[PDB]
Amino acid sequence: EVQLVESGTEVKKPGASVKVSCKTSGYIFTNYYIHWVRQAPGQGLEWMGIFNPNGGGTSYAQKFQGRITLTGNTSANTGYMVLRSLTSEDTAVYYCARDPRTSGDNDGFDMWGQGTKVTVSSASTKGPSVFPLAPSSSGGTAALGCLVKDYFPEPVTVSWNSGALTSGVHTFPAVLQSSGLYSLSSVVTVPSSSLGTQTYICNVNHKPSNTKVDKKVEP
Amino acid sequence: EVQLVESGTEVKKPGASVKVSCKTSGYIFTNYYIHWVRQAPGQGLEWMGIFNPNGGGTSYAQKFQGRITLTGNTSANTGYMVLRSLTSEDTAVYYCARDPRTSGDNDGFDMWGQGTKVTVSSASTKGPSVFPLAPSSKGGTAALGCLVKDYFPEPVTVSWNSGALTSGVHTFPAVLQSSGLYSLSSVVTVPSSSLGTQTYICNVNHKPSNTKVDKKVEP
Amino acid sequence: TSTFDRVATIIAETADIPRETITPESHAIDDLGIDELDFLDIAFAIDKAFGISLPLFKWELDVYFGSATTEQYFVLKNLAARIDELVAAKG
Amino acid sequence: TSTFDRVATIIAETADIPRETITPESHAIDDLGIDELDFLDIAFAIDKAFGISLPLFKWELDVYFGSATTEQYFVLKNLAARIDELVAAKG
Amino acid sequence: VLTQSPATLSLSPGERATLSCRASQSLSSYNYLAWYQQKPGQAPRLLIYAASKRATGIPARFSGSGSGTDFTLTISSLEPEDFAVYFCQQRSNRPPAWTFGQGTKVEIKRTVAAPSVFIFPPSDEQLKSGTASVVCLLNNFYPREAKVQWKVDNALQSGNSQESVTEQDSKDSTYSLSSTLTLSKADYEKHKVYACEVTHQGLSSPVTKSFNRGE
Amino acid sequence: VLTQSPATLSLSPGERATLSCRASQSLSSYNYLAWYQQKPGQAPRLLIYAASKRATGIPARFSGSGSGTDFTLTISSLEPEDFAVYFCQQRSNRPPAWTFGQGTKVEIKRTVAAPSVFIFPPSDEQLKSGTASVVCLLNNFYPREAKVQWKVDNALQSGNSQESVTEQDSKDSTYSLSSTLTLSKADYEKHKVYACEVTHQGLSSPVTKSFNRGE
Ligand SMILES: *[C@@H]1O[C@H](CO)[C@@H](O[C@@H]2O[C@H](CO)[C@@H](O[C@@H]3O[C@H](CO[C@H]4O[C@H](CO)[C@@H](O)[C@H](O)[C@@H]4O)[C@@H](O)[C@H](O[C@H]4O[C@H](CO)[C@@H](O)[C@H](O)[C@@H]4O)[C@@H]3O)[C@H](O)[C@H]2NC(C)=O)[C@H](O)[C@H]1NC(C)=O
Ligand SMILES: *[C@@H]1O[C@H](CO)[C@@H](O[C@@H]2O[C@H](CO)[C@@H](O[C@@H]3O[C@H](CO)[C@@H](O)[C@H](O[C@H]4O[C@H](CO)[C@@H](O)[C@H](O)[C@@H]4O)[C@@H]3O)[C@H](O)[C@H]2NC(C)=O)[C@H](O)[C@H]1NC(C)=O
Repeated sequence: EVQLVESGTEVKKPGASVKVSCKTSGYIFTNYYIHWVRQAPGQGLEWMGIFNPNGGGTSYAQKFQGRITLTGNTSANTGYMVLRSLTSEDTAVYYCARDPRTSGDNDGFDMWGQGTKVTVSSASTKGPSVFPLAPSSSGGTAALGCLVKDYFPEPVTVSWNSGALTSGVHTFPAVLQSSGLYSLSSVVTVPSSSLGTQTYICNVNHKPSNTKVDKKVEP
Repeated sequence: EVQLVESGTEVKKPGASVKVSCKTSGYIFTNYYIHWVRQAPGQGLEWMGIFNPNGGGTSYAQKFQGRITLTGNTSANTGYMVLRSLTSEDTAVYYCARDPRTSGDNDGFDMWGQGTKVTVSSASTKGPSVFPLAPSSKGGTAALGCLVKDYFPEPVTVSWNSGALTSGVHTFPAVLQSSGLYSLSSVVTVPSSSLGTQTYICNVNHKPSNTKVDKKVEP
Repeated sequence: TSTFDRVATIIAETADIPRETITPESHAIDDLGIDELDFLDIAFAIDKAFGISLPLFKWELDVYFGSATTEQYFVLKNLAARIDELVAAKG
Repeated sequence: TSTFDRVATIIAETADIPRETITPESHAIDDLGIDELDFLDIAFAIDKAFGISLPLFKWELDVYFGSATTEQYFVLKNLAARIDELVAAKG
Repeated sequence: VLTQSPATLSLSPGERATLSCRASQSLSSYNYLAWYQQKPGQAPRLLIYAASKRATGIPARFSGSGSGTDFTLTISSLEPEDFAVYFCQQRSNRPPAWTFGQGTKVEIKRTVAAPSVFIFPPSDEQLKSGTASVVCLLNNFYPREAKVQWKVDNALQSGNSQESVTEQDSKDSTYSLSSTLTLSKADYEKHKVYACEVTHQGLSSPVTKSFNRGE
Repeated sequence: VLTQSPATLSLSPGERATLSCRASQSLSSYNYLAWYQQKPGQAPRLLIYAASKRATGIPARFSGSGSGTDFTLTISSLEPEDFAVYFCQQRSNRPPAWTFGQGTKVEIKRTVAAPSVFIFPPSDEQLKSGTASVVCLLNNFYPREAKVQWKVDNALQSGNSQESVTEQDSKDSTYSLSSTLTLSKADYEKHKVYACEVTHQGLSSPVTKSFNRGE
């Protein structure tokens, strides 16, 4: 299998420089260009530049000229990207992809890496606070939930009743609050008459802080 | 006589991986593909991937790409399927099936295994509570039964009067409740005139949990 | 008679192909310009003439996995061999 | 058969220039009175006569980075060689 | 995509069965389709391949036809063992892929039978647990379609009932249905009249069975 | 620049899908266009290059067409795995540069479903910490377009709300949305009526759900 694998330190201070590595395998390194493409959360793909392992030539998108350097080490089958003067707007998933230098078959970005995150933040690691969204009870259906507030970095995971509760669960994407910390909610709908027969607990994990909280949600 | 036999651990935790063996006999293993097909409860057939013992090649359905690995051991006449990152939506019966590689005769999935169950659940093994459905006080035909509640995993068996009562018995399919446990009822209609002369006892067995319960159902 | 010459006659009778441009080293698709549907009518006629069913899909699938070459099925000299094996398999 | 002489015949058929000024050492641009759109029509004719696709974008990219010279793709004796390589790669 | 119509066929034993499977897009030049039969608790069994070829050992009463987008399985005369679910299947290459239709259930047609309805209060034994399960039974009815509503002190309930149905009975080919209303003991004690109302085409109007908690 | 239309296509399995991509200028760069498919959490995948050439291992139901300024990606009959986001891409020399379109989402069409709306006051737990989060839930609706408006004592709130949305449920293909209103504890204790007003085409008019702090 042809493979490209991105790597790098995720959390970077504003104003700092990040270096991402693209380790490739399964194909002749000097027969393909390396492209760099990034995707901010919720946004589309944005091309950043092209690197040529044969001679080391480059071409960068206008938006990044002056801030970006693409290099490579052909003996290591690895391309590199340095993005300088980072801001919040550089928080994205960063991809490398290959493009044939000397062939007309699959003449496009035919193989890509899995992508690696760069999060430009002044925040420190912080475990979430977990608050109940109590059922104040939809035709014999009640809604309850848990608000997982103020954590860094991503991700948190949520299960209900240690996973036994699956139907009707909606765990929303995290949002970035103006404070620089993330927050998300997880909700579930149940038969209203089950509120007096059944315990409802949200199990919240935040591995960067080793946080594992079980919060019961009571009527 | 040609046959295929699936086997594997049924009860798996969410996020775990399951490995299913398909042991075949009665035919030349290398002359046939091995397909994997699954059937979620009450749903249709879903093709997962094809394994080719002649060289070990595979093609996976796009839905499972990255999550599934198909292998085989020719000298053992056995195929294997690994499915990773399980969720409740992977609870299904998993089939393996043969399909001739070299012939337009019987050109289809012409032999299948008996199927083997995978239940993706965090629940602990628990025997059922058994409650009478008593025949009402208010001639004719009377209905009575037993409610078999809150057990895991499937199945329970129900008999009546230790097999002496079979006519009129209806044992309903099990329902996975929102709590993670299963429930069902078994009912039977008898003449009203028999309520004072014939006793009625449901015999409820749950092999996974060391439980046998005989519940007399009084008028 | 040779199985190849039976096949060449069938191909000349079915499609717009002169019999003397059909050679044993010819690839049925790439060398003689036979479309999909013309080849199906040819397969049908081969199937009737020899009492077999060419497993065209399964041969394509075999080639996809690399378990077989396109030449071992559709170069006509080899297609004759495949037909003879299919005739023996039904025996 | 000379691939160059094949190419030169195509150029002479398309551009309003005499066959005798079309030499193996001539640059298709720069030396023959041929602009970008004329060359695209020549490329299309080359693509059809030989059953190939001149990779004009990727060739120009290669020259841009200096990993290739203009002469190796667009001086006619070298273009003939690139064409033979494309035809051989088509196998 | 394969679409099977209708999803359920109701026929008497001995009748001719015609099952349809249509492809969203024409099935190549191959026109390959396979048909599979499945009974409850059993693995699928190949009936037809290549649209029209019976698999070895399949009775001659099964035949298949079709091309392009339109295909049919025909059972010339239904034997009791033929009431089952039937799936159609197509295949493709580059990449290899197999897809199924969602199946057609061939069901045993019989005369209309109205359900016998019974309502069960929760046992005192369960009420100690703090849970009250109220059960309404619809016994031996045909056809399958039936509506069950719960009324608690004449108020219509929603969202707190679940229903299960048996397969067709081996002897009389009827259906049986349970609807189970689950409540807290506390909520069970805040009301008195529990009523199950059943609509079925065998009945001239919906029928209600009820009890008073504690009677 | 590339422009993709529409932003969202809502279609059912089996239907033909036609996606458009328009360039800023007629594509001088050899009428080249590439199409990519991307699923959540996954890398993009090459479908089409050179406007019309399918990449290796891409099913034949994907086809590309067009030239100059206007291109299309056609999915002749949608399979379930085809519901995803699709991007087009152009390239040029002088200098080397590549650009992507903004993407078209192919989603699963279904019937209009109005949201179930629920409002949640801030927990007493959180209030001890000095902040108040009020949450409004819009459960299981279709289509995705929905408007949430917050009022505090009938005063319209602006700038202190954030929302996020689930992807289409794998079972009923609906969306769910949560909106969170952020207030100071002091602000929260100083007002009484908290209301979330939801506009959606499944409703005859916007629906309001509210609570009074301290009941
Ligand atoms: C691009 O990527 C390539 C590939 O990774 C890098 O190439 C490697 O570079 C390192 C560092 O320069 C090389 O390491 C050196 O290798 C020498 C050869 O090692 C073998 O042979 C000796 C005997 O000949 C054996 O003893 C040994 O076990 C090996 O089998 C070593 O002799 C060197 O050791 C000396 O230097 C190091 C410090 O680097 C000291 O720690 C030692 O004590 C000793 O003084 C050294 O280990 C490595 O060989 C290269 N690998 C390959 C595959 O080429 C490039 O550096 C990189 N380029 C850029 C610009 O990033
Ligand atoms: C696929 O399935 C086949 C068949 O089931 C399976 O083949 C078996 O493999 C085992 C392990 O390699 C073989 O066991 C060996 O047998 C020889 C002959 O007696 C012994 O000398 C070996 O002993 C050495 O290794 C042992 C550990 O394996 C040590 O304990 C010992 O001290 C020796 O160092 C060893 O027991 C077995 O003979 C075959 N059986 C057959 C029928 O071929 C194969 O391994 C499977 N492959 C995969 C990839 O799953």
